[PDB]
Amino acid sequence: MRGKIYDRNGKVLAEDVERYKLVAVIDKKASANSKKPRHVVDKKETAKKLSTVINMKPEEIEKRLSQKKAFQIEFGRKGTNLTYQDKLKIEKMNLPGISLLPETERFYPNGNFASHLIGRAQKNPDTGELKGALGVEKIFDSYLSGQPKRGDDVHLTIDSNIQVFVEEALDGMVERYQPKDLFAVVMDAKTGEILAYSQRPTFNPETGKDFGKKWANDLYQNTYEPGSTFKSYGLAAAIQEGAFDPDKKYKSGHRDIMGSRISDWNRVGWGEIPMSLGFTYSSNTLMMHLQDLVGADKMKSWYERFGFGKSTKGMFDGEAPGQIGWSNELQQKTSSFGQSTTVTPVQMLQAQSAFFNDGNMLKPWFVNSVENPVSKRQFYKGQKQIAGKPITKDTAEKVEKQLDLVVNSKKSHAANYRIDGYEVEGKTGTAQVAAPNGGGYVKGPNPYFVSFMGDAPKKNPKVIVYAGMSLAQKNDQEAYELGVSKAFKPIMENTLKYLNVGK
Ligand SMILES: *C(=O)[C@@H](NC(=O)Cc1ccccc1)[C@@H]1N[C@@H](C(=O)O)C(C)(C)S1
Repeated sequence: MRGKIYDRNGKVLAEDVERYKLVAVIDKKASANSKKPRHVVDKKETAKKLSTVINMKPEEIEKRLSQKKAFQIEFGRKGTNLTYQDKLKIEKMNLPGISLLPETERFYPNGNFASHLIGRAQKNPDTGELKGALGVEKIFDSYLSGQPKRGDDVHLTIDSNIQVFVEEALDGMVERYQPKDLFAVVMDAKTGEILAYSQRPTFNPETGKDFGKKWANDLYQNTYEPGSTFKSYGLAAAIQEGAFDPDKKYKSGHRDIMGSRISDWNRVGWGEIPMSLGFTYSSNTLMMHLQDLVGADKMKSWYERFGFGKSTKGMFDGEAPGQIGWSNELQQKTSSFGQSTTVTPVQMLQAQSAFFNDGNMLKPWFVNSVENPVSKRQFYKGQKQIAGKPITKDTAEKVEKQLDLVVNSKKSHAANYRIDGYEVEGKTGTAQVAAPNGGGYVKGPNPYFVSFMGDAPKKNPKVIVYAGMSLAQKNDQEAYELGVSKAFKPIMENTLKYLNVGK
């Protein structure tokens, strides 16, 4: 009996269950008595009396009850997975030929729910043996797999209440923007526990609908050009190095890099503005400037020290390292605002954690334990671990003040992320998406990966929410303008209420 998969609070995300399959013996070959038949005689009337319990298709049933030289028949999917009452109901009616075989099915109480984390187990029909095909099911299969030995349970950090907030919000963003890719992740700011994680498009582990359309888990196995969320790590390196003074002025506008003209987003700039306002506006010239002040060799190192270009070493299979793009000054200067370099969303959460743990990066984790439920032996137990301390408490407190302004500055271009009654901070991102098949960047009206790396309450946050949407195929203009504010706001507002945060 395959092990359970539980959430933070012992609520069930996957379990084995006893269901029943319907079998009808149609062929008259059980004729040792016409008075005591063991096959289906009146087809019309046998068909009608189980319509009362099954899908109620008396014609489709009577149709299927008519085949060629087959003793037994099944009724595909609507005649598998039937309750223990559905058995006793059909057994009371004493129909001849009709029996119900027991079947052990894998059952996901919440259906489409953390589907790409939890994964799916598939049944060998010959043995009823279940094998994990993706996610926790696949990773921890040997632990979950079971004279009759009962398999070990896997406990996640996922909180079913928060996971719901995330599932509703991403459901809305698909109706509004129908994007090619989309994800949101809630993490405990102070522990690095994944409290909630979802992505679209995804599958239903229960029904199996859409399974194997996308193998890739967004949090761990998919890489992105992060965009301007990645500026927080460059700003931290610059604050530590001395390059960044919020009140010093810099020449905004553009820079000429290996002959190409990389410019601020409004193209003109704002002339000489303070570096604080530079960041608040998301000036690429500020970041290319700070890179010149600090040094190309010193900045590759600073990115490496924030955990980039190498795997977080988490519990997920085939975790992507990504890569720091640093082969020519065009790659380095574009890396400063999160193009060329590829990240995993989990790398970004590891990095971002440093601003709230006095400079200590938290290794993010979702598996809480693997225990036998009889013996109570923990074969594995996860905990808060430090992944690096790339910056000082001071650097961190100052990166925080900039993230506060990005949202709450009177000249903010990101007030769409404010939440009535809770103070929020973070950094926005709009980024070009590499074309799957070489061909530089995806073309179109606004062919962007919009993203936000927020946290609340500000300075001493309970949670970090990192949502990202890639290539909205509808309201693509509103996508560019609002990014992921329509997912961030509800996810964050409901998660703070549920953790009883004041206001
Ligand atoms: C960071 O990713 C920056 N993005 C770019 O410079 C690329 C870009 C994409 C669309 C339009 C113009 C430029 C800055 N990040 C976003 C943001 O802060 O939301 C901006 C569009 C302001 S530029």
